[PDB]
Amino acid sequence: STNTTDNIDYFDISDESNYYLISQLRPHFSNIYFFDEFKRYASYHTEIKRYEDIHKTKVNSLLNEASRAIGICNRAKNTVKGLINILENPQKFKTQRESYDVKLRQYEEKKEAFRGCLLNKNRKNLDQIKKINNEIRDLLEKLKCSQDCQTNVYFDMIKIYLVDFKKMPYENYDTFIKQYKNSYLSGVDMIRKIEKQIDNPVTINAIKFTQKEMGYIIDRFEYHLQKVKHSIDQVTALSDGVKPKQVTKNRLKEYYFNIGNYYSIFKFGKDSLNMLNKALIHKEKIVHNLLGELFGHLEERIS
Ligand SMILES: [K+]
Ligand SMILES: [K+]
Ligand SMILES: [K+]
Ligand SMILES: [K+]
Repeated sequence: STNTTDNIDYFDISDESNYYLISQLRPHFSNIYFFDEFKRYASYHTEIKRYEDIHKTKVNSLLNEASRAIGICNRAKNTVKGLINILENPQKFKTQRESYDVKLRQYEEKKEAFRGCLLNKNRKNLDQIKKINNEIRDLLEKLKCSQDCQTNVYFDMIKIYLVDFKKMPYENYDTFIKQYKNSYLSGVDMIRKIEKQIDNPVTINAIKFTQKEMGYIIDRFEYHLQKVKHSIDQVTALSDGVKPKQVTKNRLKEYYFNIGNYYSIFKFGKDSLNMLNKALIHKEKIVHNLLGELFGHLEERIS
């Protein structure tokens, strides 16, 4: 419907140490994608078969626990959405009595409560990530090799990842966000200019409100776009670099964690970009509609 945010999946939050980024989209942590990748690596190594058990019982548990945790925050999610829907939509704002300043304050408070819930309910889950990571490191010690560990699985995965990465329309996301930022800045500059001449506080405030959310969503989009590009570029550099047939076991652990990290961040970023792209287009529609309404009331050309 008109000028209404229907989905607020774009909010995210990281822990205080900034090691972990929590997304509202499954699997919620990029690390779960890394655990899913290591399932693949593990299948090439007879010695580390126990990972099949760890994945089934610990990784899938953690994913469900994350989903459960996120689900607990649904009432807080709805509360923020209700406030957004009032603030972005003058007609809706006009059906209640509080001042715009008061509703803004409420929104700020509930938004932080909601984001805080996404983190607080996932704290034990974050601890489980570190434990599984360490379990994987310990497990790789079981590899028969010591000084001469084969790198074929590593390089096989890199070849598969290069093909997978080509499926991402990177250039399109880049072109989109550049055009979008240009339009966004123009809209902010427009409001700075016309608000001097136009007396329509609720509509101007609604536009500013939506523009502040757009700035946040753009920031989130650029964060993931950069992460995706880094993964593509770095894994490409590995495929173009030296190709040792054999390395130490500790080195092979680092190899697997390195490409598993790049691949999981890539997948997590792909998920988020798709969602954020939709989010941005829909916010921009609201700004278009409200700017159109602002100008529609003018009886003469504004200079
Ligand atoms: K559960
Ligand atoms: K008023
Ligand atoms: K474990
Ligand atoms: K390669």
